[PDB]
Amino acid sequence: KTPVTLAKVIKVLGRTGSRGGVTQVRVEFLEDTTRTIVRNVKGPVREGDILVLMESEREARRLR
Amino acid sequence: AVGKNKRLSKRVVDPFTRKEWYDIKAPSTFENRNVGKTLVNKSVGLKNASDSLKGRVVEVCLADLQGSEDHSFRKVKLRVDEVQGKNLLTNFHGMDFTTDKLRSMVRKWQTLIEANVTVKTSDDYVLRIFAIAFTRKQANQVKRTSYAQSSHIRQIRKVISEILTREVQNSTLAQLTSKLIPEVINKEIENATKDIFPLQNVHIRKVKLLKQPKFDLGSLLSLHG
Amino acid sequence: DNSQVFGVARIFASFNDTFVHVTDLSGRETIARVTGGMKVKADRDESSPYAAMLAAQDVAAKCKEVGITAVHIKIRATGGTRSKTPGPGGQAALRALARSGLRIGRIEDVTPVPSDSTRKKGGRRGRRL
Amino acid sequence: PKKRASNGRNKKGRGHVKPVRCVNCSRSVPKDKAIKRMAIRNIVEAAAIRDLSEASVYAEYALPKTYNKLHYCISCAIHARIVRVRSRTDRRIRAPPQRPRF
Amino acid sequence: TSHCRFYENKYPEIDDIVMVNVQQIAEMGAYVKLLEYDNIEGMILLSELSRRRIRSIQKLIRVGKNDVAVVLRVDKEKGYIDLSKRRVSSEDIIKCEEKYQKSKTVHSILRYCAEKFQIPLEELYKTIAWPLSRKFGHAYEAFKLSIIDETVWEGIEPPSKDVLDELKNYISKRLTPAVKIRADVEVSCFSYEGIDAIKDALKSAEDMSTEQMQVKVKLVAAPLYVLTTQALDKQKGIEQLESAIEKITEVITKYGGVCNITMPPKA
RNA sequence: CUCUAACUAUAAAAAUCUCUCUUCUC
Ligand SMILES: [Mg+2]
Ligand SMILES: [Mg+2]
Ligand SMILES: [Mg+2]
Ligand SMILES: [Mg+2]
Ligand SMILES: [Zn+2]
Repeated sequence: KTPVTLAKVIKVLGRTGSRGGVTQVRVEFLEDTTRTIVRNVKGPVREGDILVLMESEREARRLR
Repeated sequence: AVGKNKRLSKRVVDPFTRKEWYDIKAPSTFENRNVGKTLVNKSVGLKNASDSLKGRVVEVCLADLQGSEDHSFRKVKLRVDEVQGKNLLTNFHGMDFTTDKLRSMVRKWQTLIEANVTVKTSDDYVLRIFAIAFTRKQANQVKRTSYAQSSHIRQIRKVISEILTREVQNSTLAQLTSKLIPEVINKEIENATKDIFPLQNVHIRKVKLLKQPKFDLGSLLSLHG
Repeated sequence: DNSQVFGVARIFASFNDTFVHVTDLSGRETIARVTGGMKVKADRDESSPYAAMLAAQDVAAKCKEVGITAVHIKIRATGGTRSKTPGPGGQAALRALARSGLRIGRIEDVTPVPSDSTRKKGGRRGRRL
Repeated sequence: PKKRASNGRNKKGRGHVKPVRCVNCSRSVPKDKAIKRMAIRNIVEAAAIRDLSEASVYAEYALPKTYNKLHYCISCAIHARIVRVRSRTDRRIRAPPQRPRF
Repeated sequence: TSHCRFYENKYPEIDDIVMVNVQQIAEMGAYVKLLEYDNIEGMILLSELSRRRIRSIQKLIRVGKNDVAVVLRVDKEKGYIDLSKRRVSSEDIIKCEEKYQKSKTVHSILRYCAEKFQIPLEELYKTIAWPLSRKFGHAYEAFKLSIIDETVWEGIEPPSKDVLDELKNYISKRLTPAVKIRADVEVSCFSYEGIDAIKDALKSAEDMSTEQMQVKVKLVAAPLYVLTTQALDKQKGIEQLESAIEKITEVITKYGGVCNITMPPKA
């Protein structure tokens, strides 16, 4: 199937990664806005973007 | 991970077509006597399933048998001994605590006292019972430790041992379990040692079982329904 | 009870290749054993949360096909003389098991803890790294 | 010279204690020079509390915790970030690091 | 032209061991032509390249040469393959080389046929390849049988009689292989007269030299007499030499001398 | 002048180095 979902960031949890070029945010789904994940982004983001995720069970883990 | 050096030293089917469900029936000493279901291979004339069920030990939370949640941290093992057809009957096999509660009460700055006793009940059933108690900080103890001297610990162990011997030798595990559910033995043990030491969290954990006389048919059918 | 057919999830999460192994109440009957290394390529991301996620999805699908709708979690670490701390994957395995429709009842930790027995592997000075 | 008047052991009147093994590297180290950390946590993190609560029978389950006392070695304790090097005037203090949260 | 994969499907299967010719490398991984199957590229990930730690990409990749490979995931809508090279066992590479060699021999033979007949290789495979693989399981084994037994081409429709005739010409010219069954007999005779007995045993052994299997007694030293046979079926020469052993023992025992066996008939 | 709560969690490899050292008084 094609379970492409969207998620609007509500807050950005700093920038992580050994490179220092990836960031970590807290995304909340367009549906069921009380259900949120923490996810890693590779690019410039701010409060308001809408990420596209092919997963929903995944949660971000700090990259070292 | 397909990697397999095939160091082997299709005739495939679905094993679930040749299987079915039996029902677990709890002793009448518990309220919610409908425990659950068990998956079993289909009956065969050469190898009857009814032989295969007997000896099974199901492990169920005590609160799942009485509805309440005061018995949340206990756990009871039932033994499958007699199968009535599409429904089987289970006798008591053992009792235990949940590790979560046990680690929750085993805390620092207090001495845990363990009493261990192997006895014979009113019938020929032979049991082993473990009791665990913890010294209690008094409601006025400005001293922050709550340790107990070795003499107090030995006296407490003696009292708990004699109480357990009394309360096992005077009843059967039918009555003994009907007594374990309202944990009146815990209260009796705590009260009998009120003068020696406070003894918070007097509990009876891991009621074991070591022997069974022959089969005990009549009481087994009498214990159900 | 509304006839929630129960099983025990019985997750086993070592520091490598977590296990998800659902059984009936008795435990003598084993169904849907699919593990963490069952579904990953790197031979070492078996302990990774994604491996446990995939294994949990597979067992959920299998047991839902079976008829069991609710499961009992029995988290086990590697136990014994080893670290006996829960593996990284088993947590995600439990989360994915709770995700896929299955109902959850009586989470327990059943790790085997010893009475300081059977001297630990490694020598007196232990693993030097 | 004496870096520690307590010698780090914290024995002072025993001569010998029974050693314990490290949880990471399995170092046979005396039980008092075996810096101990009592990890008490939830069996399900705050990341999955909502998911478990929504998808669990027995409404308002107690959600039991997990308890483990970790017996680290000292090399791992320095390396696995459990314990940190301190100023020689800060080594005096033995109180835990000021109540992580109130 | 070179196309038309040997096996059942142009796209690959699941977990099928594959057989790669690397073309170039990008940053992500290696896109590699697949020679076991028809032409479709596979992606070998960098993290899944080398058994050892990755240190020299070009030392191991060897752009322009062939190697072993294993398929992990497949795409059955447009065509994509995920491949690994780290997870190849020590023994599987041997069966990989033999499968490569036989499939490549078949490919070369049928490409020769197609180039001579100027018909696309796919059509010639339609008339020859997979009905043969259905009959025998391997086109090369069936080719060897057609070298021996010509009933292989029975029940199949070729595009023209010339195709089968020239295929037979090529297979007889190139796929020509007889195993030397050699045995050693020690004549420990000490009797009065053995040269006459040796000659009689010679005649008895050599008279049974059949039209297709000629058994000859070669002489090298006094005790060691070599027995040589060209076994085409490899299951008849041993009986021929056993009969020769019976004959020589019968000749030798009655005269007075003795004979001993040193090397029985073996391939 | 009145209180006992929150929590995690990485260990790839890295050997060696030759000169030559020079005052402080109003
Ligand atoms: Mg080190
Ligand atoms: Mg020093
Ligand atoms: Mg210390
Ligand atoms: Mg002294
Ligand atoms: Zn250590």
